[PDB]
Amino acid sequence: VQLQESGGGLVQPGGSLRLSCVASGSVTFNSMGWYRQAPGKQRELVAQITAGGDTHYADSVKGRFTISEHRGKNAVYLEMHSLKPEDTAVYYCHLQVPFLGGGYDYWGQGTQVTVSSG
Amino acid sequence: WFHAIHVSGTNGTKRFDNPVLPFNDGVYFASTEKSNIIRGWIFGTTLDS
Ligand SMILES: *[C@@H]1O[C@H](CO)[C@@H](O)[C@H](O)[C@H]1NC(C)=O
Repeated sequence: VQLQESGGGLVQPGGSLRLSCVASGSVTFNSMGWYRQAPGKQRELVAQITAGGDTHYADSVKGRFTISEHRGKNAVYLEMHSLKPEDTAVYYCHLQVPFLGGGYDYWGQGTQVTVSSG
Repeated sequence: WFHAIHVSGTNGTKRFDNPVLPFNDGVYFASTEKSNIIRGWIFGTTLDS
């Protein structure tokens, strides 16, 4: 249970949503990341933010996506831009809480953000 | 106390120490290591099919 995740909403193409993997308290991790998953498709990586500051981006996401951590509120911020309908998916927040040397991400509690003109 | 690779011989013995311990009302497991040799646990009653 522990970590609780929420945020985001339905938008239209061309808009921008500043979604956040809002946590519930101060947490420890080494590489925070966000996923997506559409029905009939597997989960695909979107972005990666580590404790050091490395920012990994997938092929379809450079030039439009920014990641910022707010250690004051202990939450990363997941801000999309130039949104297109292909981005509609079951968004996940995989965590890097250490577990036997790292693992057991909390992506199961996801958010529902749909990009469509109607 | 369980030392993982028990070295009984002075030159060196290379056998593991993983006895099938009981699980009564929960356990407290603490591990001290430096190269991630502890990889998990298996739980059950008879540990068979
Ligand atoms: C959350 O709840 C609000 C108010 O009930 C609702 O307008 C919204 O559609 C719900 N879902 C999301 C993703 O915000």
